[PDB]
Amino acid sequence: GSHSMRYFSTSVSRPGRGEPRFIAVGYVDDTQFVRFDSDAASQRMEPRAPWIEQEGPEYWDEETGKVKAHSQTDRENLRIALRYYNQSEAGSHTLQMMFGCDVGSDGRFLRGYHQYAYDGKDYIALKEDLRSWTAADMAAQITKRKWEAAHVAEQQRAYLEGTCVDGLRRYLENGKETLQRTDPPKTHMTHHPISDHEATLRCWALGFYPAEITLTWQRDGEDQTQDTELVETRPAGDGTFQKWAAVVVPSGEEQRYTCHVQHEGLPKPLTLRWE
Amino acid sequence: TYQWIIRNW
Amino acid sequence: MIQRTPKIQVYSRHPAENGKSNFLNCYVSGFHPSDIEVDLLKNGERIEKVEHSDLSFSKDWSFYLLYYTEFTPTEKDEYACRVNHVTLSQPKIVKWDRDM
Ligand SMILES: [Ca+2]
Ligand code: NA
Ligand code: NA
Ligand code: NI
Repeated sequence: GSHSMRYFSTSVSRPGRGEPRFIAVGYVDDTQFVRFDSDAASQRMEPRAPWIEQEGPEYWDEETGKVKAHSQTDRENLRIALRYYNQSEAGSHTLQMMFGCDVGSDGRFLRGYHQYAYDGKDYIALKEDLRSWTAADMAAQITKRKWEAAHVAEQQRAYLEGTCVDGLRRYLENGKETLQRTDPPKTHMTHHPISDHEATLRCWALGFYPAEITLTWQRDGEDQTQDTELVETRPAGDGTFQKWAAVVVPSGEEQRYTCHVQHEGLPKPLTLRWE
Repeated sequence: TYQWIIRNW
Repeated sequence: MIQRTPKIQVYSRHPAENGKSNFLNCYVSGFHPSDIEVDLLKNGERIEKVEHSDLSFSKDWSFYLLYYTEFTPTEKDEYACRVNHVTLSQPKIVKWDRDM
């Protein structure tokens, strides 16, 4: 239905030991498709999905250039932040950037993003309106007044609405066989003793895409909000994801418990039990 | 389709 | 400055099948800064050259990575991953369970 395109950049300054390291990744929903690394041998925007490999030679040139300009921009921004936060040149710092767009089932614009972060905390972020900025601190306000005076947001709006959505649209049609194809979870149950009065029931879910899954547990008919250990959705290695939900039940009361699996790959949400 | 990330802090 | 502890999950690509070749994964997430040391182990001995994912982050600026190697699971041989970060007092070794 609804889709997303996101670009994540990371700039890590190396005190004295050469140029800072720049890593940039491009994602369409939960699937990565492009890569850039300042340490990598090519010094080019590298494909990481087969549906992007088809793209033109000047596409790769334009994309390499844009990401190359960014690496330079954030290495300058790392120097600017040392002045702004009055910090030593001997300390290693992190500068992260996220930008992208959301599209509806129809394919039209939904939301746009453009935000920075210095040393793990937020720095500056473009508001939902795509007209004003949000400065997290006093140092970020210097950037706010600069970009508001220069009318930067107008050029940001111009990309997010348009250049971005047309890009996502093209990427979706060119890779509909993988990006739009939903894989349902390959569910299974398990039981461990742990003690003579208690027992653990794990509700597994494997090989699914997209990553959004909702595994819930139930004692009788009602949902067990607490007492349910949920691991975070982890990647398999291939385009699929894995997740599990566990519950500590009183020994012998295993019949009372049922697991509710929710995924868009399923035509109706599953309800399972231990046997 | 990468954006023109060129503005300084 | 801000520093975040890594959340480690050691598992397998496909469900446990003895004799048939699989992939061992050590997924580190929610950590800051990006400098992390992750090694996979065969009976407590570091596995030779383990490929990893491209550095990316979550909606909170915290990082995540996936370390992986083509391995053959068997009843004999133990598997664990050693994770070292600035936030850690000493390296954490998390052992692989058949039912993770
Ligand atoms: Ca590396
Ligand atoms: Na430099
Ligand atoms: Na503000
Ligand atoms: Ni495979």
